[PDB]
Amino acid sequence: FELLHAPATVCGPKKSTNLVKNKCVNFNFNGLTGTGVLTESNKKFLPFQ
Amino acid sequence: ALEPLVDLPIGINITRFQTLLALHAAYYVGYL
Repeated sequence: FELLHAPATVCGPKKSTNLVKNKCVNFNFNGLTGTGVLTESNKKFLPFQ
Repeated sequence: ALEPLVDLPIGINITRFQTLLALHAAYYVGYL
């Protein structure tokens, strides 16, 4: 393997788990880390957002 | 407004660019 200051490309799959709602849980979302109760929403988001 | 299309993890180090028209129409450039 080689490592460089340029962006890396090879990573493990970084597998996911199931979804838990309405219960105060820890959470990781692609890198955004926090704790809270996450519920279904009705906002309007752009595709890149 | 102006909304993204592409990201690239190339590693290139660009210094100068050039357009390419086609044959069988002015164009503007600016700097940031």
